[PDB]
Amino acid sequence: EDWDLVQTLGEVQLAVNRVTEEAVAVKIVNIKKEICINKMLNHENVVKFYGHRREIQYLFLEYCSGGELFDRIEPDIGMPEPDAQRFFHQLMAGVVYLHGIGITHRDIKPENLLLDERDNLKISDFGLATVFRYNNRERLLNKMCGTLPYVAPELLKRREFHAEPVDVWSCGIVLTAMLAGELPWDQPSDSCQEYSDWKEKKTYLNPWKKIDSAPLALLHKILVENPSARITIPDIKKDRWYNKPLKK
Ligand SMILES: N#Cc1cnc(Nc2cc(NCC3CCNCC3)ncn2)cn1
Ligand SMILES: N#Cc1cnc(Nc2cc(NCC3CCNCC3)ncn2)cn1
Repeated sequence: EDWDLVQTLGEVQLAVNRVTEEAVAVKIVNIKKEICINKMLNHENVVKFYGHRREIQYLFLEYCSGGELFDRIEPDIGMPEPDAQRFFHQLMAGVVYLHGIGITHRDIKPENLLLDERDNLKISDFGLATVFRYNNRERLLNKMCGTLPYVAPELLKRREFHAEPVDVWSCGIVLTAMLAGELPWDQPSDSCQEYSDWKEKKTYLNPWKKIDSAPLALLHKILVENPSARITIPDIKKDRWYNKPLKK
């Protein structure tokens, strides 16, 4: 029952059980909603929730000893393509799970993708998450949420938008970062030159130039401005690169 707070992780601290030496990440601090959503979650690519205690609120979450995805990405380089595909497969498994229970994360980015001791990816931090489907009825979102370089263009231009294509978009930005070690634009607006260049298909420029034609073809289907025309996850699962055997 007793835990030693060993060190700050980033507040979030590492706790180690006095008896078992099992480790847990303790988050100290909307929060009521974060707990409610966490209580719903159980999937191998989602950070585990062990429970909470009110004292200051404590959330007891999975300690992922492999660190954050951010740290497997070499600036301006990315990571080996087979590694990126594996992480991407795991990301999709996690997102499919969340969307299946009607939850959208709304802030997918490498800082929120942690790695366990076997480098299995875990989606982390449900502080911005919300319900988008309940009793089989979808509700459109309208709140501004996320992180600009990862946010889908419809959030900036539309009053309401579907939740699922927004998470799909951010996963595409994550994939870009894994494959090129750089983010494509400050934000997806017409005022953003890099974004305009993408819309005009200038893929001879960075970061696209660094990306092989197969994963780039997938990115062409994900980073589509019209969310209604944007590829869905069941179709990502049928993508050629997605299903390409890769070996380091
Ligand atoms: N600090 C602190 C703290 C952490 N977990 C608490 N409750 C738990 C903890 C827990 N941990 C079990 C796993 C077992 C495998 N290794 C990581 C921990 N399972 C269920 N409830 C209570 N207080
Ligand atoms: N919300 C939330 C959350 C934060 N850290 C968790 N576990 C960690 C966290 C960690 N480093 C601190 C994180 C690193 C990513 N940005 C937020 C703080 N290292 C190992 N395991 C689990 N859930």
